[PDB]
Amino acid sequence: DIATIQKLSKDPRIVERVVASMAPSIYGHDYIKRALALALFGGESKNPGEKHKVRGDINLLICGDPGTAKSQFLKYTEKVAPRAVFTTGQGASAVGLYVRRNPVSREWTLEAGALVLADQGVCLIDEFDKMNDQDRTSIHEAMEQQSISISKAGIVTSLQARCTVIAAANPIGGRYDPSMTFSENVNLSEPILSRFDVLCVVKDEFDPMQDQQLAKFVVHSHMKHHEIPQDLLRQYIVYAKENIRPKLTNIDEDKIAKMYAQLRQESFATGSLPITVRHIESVIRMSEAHARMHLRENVMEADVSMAIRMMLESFIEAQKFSVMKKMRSTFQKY
Amino acid sequence: NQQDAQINLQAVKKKYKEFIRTFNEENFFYKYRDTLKRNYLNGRYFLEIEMEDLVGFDETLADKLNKQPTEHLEIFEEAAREVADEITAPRPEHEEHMHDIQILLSSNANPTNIRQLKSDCVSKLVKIAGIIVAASGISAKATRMSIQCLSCSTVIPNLYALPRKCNTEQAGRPKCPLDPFFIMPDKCKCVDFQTLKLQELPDFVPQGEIPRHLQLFCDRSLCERVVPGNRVLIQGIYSIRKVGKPSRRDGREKAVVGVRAPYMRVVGITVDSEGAGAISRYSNITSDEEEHFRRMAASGDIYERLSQSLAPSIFGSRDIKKAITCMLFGGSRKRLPDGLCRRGDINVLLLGDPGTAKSQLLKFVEKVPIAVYTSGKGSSTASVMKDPQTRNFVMEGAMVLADGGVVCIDEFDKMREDDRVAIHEAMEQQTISIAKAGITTTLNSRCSVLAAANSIFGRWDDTKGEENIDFMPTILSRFDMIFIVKDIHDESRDITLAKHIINVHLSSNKSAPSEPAEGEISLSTFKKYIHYCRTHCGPRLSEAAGEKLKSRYVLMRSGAGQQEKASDKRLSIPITVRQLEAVIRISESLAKIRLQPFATDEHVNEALRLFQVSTLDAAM
DNA sequence: ATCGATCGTTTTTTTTTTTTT
DNA sequence: CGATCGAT
Ligand SMILES: Nc1ncnc2c1ncn2[C@@H]1O[C@H](COP(=O)(O)OP(=O)(O)OP(=O)(O)O)[C@@H](O)[C@H]1O
Ligand SMILES: Nc1ncnc2c1ncn2[C@@H]1O[C@H](COP(=O)(O)OP(=O)(O)OP(=O)(O)O)[C@@H](O)[C@H]1O
Repeated sequence: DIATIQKLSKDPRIVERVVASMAPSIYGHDYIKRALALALFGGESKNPGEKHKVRGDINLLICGDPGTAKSQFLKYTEKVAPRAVFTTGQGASAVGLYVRRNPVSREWTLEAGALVLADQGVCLIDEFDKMNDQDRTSIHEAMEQQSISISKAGIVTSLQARCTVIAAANPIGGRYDPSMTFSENVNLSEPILSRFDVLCVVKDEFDPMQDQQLAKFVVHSHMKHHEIPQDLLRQYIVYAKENIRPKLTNIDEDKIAKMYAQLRQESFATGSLPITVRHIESVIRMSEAHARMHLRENVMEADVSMAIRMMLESFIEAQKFSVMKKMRSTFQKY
Repeated sequence: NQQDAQINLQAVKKKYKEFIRTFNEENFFYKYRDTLKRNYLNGRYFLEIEMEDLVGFDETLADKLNKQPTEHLEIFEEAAREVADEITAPRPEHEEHMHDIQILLSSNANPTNIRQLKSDCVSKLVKIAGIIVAASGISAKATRMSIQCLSCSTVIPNLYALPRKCNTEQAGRPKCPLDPFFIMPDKCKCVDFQTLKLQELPDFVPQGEIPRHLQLFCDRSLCERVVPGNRVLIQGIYSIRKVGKPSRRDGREKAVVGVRAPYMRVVGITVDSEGAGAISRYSNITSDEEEHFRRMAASGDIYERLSQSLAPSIFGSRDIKKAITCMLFGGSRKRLPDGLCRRGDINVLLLGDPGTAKSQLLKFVEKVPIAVYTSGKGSSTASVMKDPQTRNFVMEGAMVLADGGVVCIDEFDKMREDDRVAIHEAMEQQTISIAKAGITTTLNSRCSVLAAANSIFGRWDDTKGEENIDFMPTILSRFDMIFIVKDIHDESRDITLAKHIINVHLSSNKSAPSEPAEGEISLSTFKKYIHYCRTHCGPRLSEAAGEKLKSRYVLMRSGAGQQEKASDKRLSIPITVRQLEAVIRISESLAKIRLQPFATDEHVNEALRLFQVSTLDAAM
């Protein structure tokens, strides 16, 4: 009962069976389900010669509603995924609990954060967006340079921060804006805007049929008194991000340039909120993520085109009532 | 002397003694006699050795050498002096007196890791590779001495018991018992002692943890050998200082059973060759190297080739990069008999839209002789501690670790101003001052600095006028070449960035077809090249350069003032003495590269066009 | 068993710098 | 100031 993997793990329908074990909580919301599903085990170091170490990292973000269930989405991640720590918004001043090393004070206890304390894993945030700007400063390298570097003690040593990042914040403006622009929805400074990722949002409008469907599901959920189990896929992802080490090959990597141009030409000063050369490479992260969801190690148009599917949906998500830019632009792509 | 095995004599008797007389190849080089004698001639008192010569000689010693090296490696010393003192005789008349010597060891076996230096790996020879932090001063140690009580040079195996009987007993029956020992250091000796240090690697279980480290030891010639912040290859040995298991349990509530302490002593440190792993202070470089150097300096196609050395995976920013390396060489510390030590090293600014590879670039400028990187929230008040042994107030004082190196930082914007001012100042006079506790030691050190930043409001500030910095213009003062970073659009630029990095980002791509580019090679070479070229040439101007540069700065200030008047309000950067005082250092960097001492103004029209970027940046 | 001559015996301090919220 | 240790 160990080939539990390879009695099943190679079917074509298993693109979506992973979604059924994210959080068995929500009727809707396939998108973030799939996004966290891929990003829980995706990753590649691909250290080229002496330059740098690229990423075992991503920052998916959902800036939704103050009270749509978001903070519950996070916990099953921890209850399956191998590492963590719990932290909520309003952490330290981002310094952390800068010591000088003496046998006075009996060693003047020592640490610098928690990405120092949990690398190549997770450690949790909730309800961030109403926190000290003096932390939104501080965490703003470890995400991408994946490197720490300190001073201001008896020492200037340095240490490794290879991680990813939880998101869990809260919007401003009451609940959530219309399709009117996003930079107006929550106001974070210019040199933080740099990185960005899996852009989803719990925008709400009322359907009574769906209200009936899910509410049946809810009361059914409240009616349990006394495809995948959590019994297994835990180990699938241990295996998947530990042992197999995927790749890429030239198949269609020029198409990426036309779509980046589709950003820059359809989006200049309307929506295109400095989404530089990190999210593009996050394209690759999705593709490599997909093939490790397959234990493939290479791929054809499939995985990359799935990345294009999801991104095409999202960037239509976060526009104006004029909401169909890449939609009209990609019926030919689609 | 139990002549059965492990004997005191057999080794020294002939074996080690004759190994070297016997060590032979024609060409009549291949001994260690020549090296020994010619070392002696210049006061060296050592020589270098392998550990896989025994395979060249035998099959027994080495698997006995590893076991009790502490003895074998002094039998080596004795054999060394007796086999060399025969040659100290030109005839019997010019050994005025013999002398003591130190042996070395080396190999290419394999480096280990600190996580395994364990109870099995003890009293045993080894190899590792770590990095250096700091280590002590130079205290003392010796080997033997006499005492008036007995008048015998007190001979020891270990590097203390002092028994009862008097030995000034020839006093009649009125003897002097109870240990009356008068140490006679007229009759003692003296060797060195330095306590080297060792941190572990940056990839070998620091991951879910922190890195540990280790402290060290030396005797005679490996002081003045290692400056800290360096990458070592090592052969040492893992041994203790104290001893005991039974219920004499230590201290007050210490030592459940038997815990004694670690350390290592060195038997044959060497260094690293990460390209040029260890090329920082000494010179084992050879005439071929220097020919190579000067003949590339002779090459008049070296600078533009060097514009393409940091960006083999990066596109663009070439006018930006015509002086990103000129920072490294430094100009001239043209000091004068009065105070005016006009500013030696060089400093740079850069700031603009993210997504433009500032972090990786500064990581690389660290990569390519000596440097460090933190950024904000925190290298270096300077540090006045208080010694937990004896409680004295010593000064660790860490721009000291750029005492000729350079510095790079971003995150000047994102750290508060309680700690900017000592460093606001250092980089105009290079003298770290101190006045805090009972000490007035105006320290100093020649560091430069690289300054990246982040403007809040991005290119909005850069479109219209004065929101350039958020903090002050007095550090708009100290820097010469200052660079916007924008990401202005163009689809050609877009696609070209697209494939340019993907062809990078694909399959760990460019191993074979990378270096086949022209001459853009070996940052190792640049470590060596830099540590050379700065260490010799002390140029300064030619006459024809001075007038045109002078008139150019004149017109610079006139144009700044006219933009002040062409807007009826101050539209300028302050036309400082610092601007010329720095462009002089840009000329100096150029002449440092090509090694021609006297530099002409065509050499520096390049400088003119590069700081013109700063001029036309703060033009608005 | 008793006495005496043998052996070996040591402890005293208060305060300043940078750091974090 | 204490215990060891030797002989008487
Ligand atoms: N599909 C669902 N299944 C179960 N519970 C749901 C679902 N949708 C919404 N909820 C409920 O909505 C509530 C949302 O509150 P929660 O504890 O998630 O704080 P939050 O929504 O993260 O708010 P904030 O982050 O603004 O503090 C939860 O109690 C959750 O049970
Ligand atoms: N023009 C480019 N060509 C190739 N690679 C690039 C380019 N621009 C960025 N990259 C890659 O994108 C990443 C940029 O991250 P980096 O830490 O430089 O951000 P940054 O530009 O410093 O932004 P900030 O200054 O706000 O931190 C790097 O890993 C770099 O390799």
